[PDB]
Amino acid sequence: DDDDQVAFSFILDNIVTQKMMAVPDSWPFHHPVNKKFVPDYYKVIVNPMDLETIRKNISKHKYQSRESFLDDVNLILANSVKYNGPESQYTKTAQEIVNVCYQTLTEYDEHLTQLEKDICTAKEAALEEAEL
Amino acid sequence: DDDDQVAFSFILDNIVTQKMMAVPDSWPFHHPVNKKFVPDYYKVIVNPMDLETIRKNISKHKYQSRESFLDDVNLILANSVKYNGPESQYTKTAQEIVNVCYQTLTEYDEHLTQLEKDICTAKEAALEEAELE
Amino acid sequence: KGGKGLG
Ligand SMILES: [Ca+2]
Repeated sequence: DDDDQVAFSFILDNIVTQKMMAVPDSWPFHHPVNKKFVPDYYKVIVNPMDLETIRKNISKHKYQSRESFLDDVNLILANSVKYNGPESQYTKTAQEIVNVCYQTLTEYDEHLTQLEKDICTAKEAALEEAEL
Repeated sequence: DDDDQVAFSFILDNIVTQKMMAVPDSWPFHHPVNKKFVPDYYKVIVNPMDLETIRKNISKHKYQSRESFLDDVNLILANSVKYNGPESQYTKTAQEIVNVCYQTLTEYDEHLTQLEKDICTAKEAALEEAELE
Repeated sequence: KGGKGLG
C-alpha cells in the first residue's frame, strides 16, 4: 500500500520538471557540479544539490513529506549564496527556483496535506500489522 | 517541406542528439551561454554557438550541406579555445563533441553526399524552370 | 565561474 507515496512523488516530480526546471536559463542548476569544470567548488560546498539529483531522490521515494523535499530544494539556494554570493545572478536564479517551488506547493497545499497524512497512516497500519 | 532536405536534416538531428549531446559532461554546450551568468561572454565572442541553436537551425533547414553544418559545429570549439583557452577542460569537452560529429558524418557519407547533390540540383532546376515559363 | 573565461 504505497499508492499515496507514488502519487505524492508524482506531484513533486512534476513541480521539478514543469515549474523549477522551467525557470529561464536555469540549466546550471539542473546537473551536479563536476569538479573538472569548477575545481574549487568543493573547497567551499559540503553537500551539493541540483534538480537532477532531486528527481533521482523522488524516483526512489526519498521524500515522505514536504519538509524533507524542501531541505534539498533550499540547499540549492544556500550553496549558491555561499559559493557565488547573495547578490550573484546565479543566486538570483536559484531564488526564482525556490520561490516557484514554494508557490506551487502552496497551490496544492490541502491535497499534499492529505497525501502526507495518508502516507503516515499506511505506514502505521503496516507497522501494527508487522509488530504483531 | 522538400523531401531531400527533410531527409538530410533528419540525419543531422540524429547526429546531434544521438552522438554529440551524449558526450559526457557535454551539457554546458547544450544551450547558449547565459549573458547574466557570463556578462563578458557576448562582448568577446562574436558568433556564439551551441547545440540547441544547431538543432533549431536543423529544424529550419538552414543546412543544405555537411560543410555548413560543420561550420557551426566547429564554432563551438573555436569559441571555447578563445574564451576558455586551448588546454582548458571545457575545450577538451568541445573537442570531443567535434570529434564525434566528424566520425558520425563519415558513417553517413554515401547518403549525405547524394542528398547534398540532389538539393543543389533541384535549386538550379527550379530557377531553370522559372526561366522557361 | 570556475574555469570559464580563462583564455
Ligand atoms: Ca539579495
